[PDB]
Amino acid sequence: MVTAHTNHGDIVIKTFDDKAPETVKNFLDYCREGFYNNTIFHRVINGFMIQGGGFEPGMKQKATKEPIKNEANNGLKNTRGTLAMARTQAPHSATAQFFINVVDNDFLNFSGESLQGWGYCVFAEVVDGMDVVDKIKGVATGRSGMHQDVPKEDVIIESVTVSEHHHHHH
Repeated sequence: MVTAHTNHGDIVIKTFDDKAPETVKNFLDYCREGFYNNTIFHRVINGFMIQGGGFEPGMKQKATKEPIKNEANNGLKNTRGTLAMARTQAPHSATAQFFINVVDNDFLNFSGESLQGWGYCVFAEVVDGMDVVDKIKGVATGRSGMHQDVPKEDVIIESVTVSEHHHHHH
């Protein structure tokens, strides 16, 4: 279980270890190293998704490790409350940036291995704190650097904690 502790409250997340094993391992290594600590939701689009995991306040892009394989062909869908990996044009280019779907975004789902078919790999889902996600998705945005849709007031991920203990999210 992973918890993103934001300045607006906690987002509790369950990982799909069996269906996105290398994607989950990559994410939880970033979490454990403190990489998402003092980072922001830098791209917030109401009725679509909220995206973070790459930038400190003031839009300083954090250095990342080498990218991972795209595990999007795993049967998992970009439904409301899922987490998926952000990437650039090449399929195997995801590093640390991720996003929370705030509606079903079927057009993000794998449909094939052409550049245009690959889609975005789902690897986890919010199990508590969708109220916190719905607060974030509605905030005022503007341009910062080359980035569109950056909240005017920083939405800060203060820390992320990982637990492997028994839990009641069944």
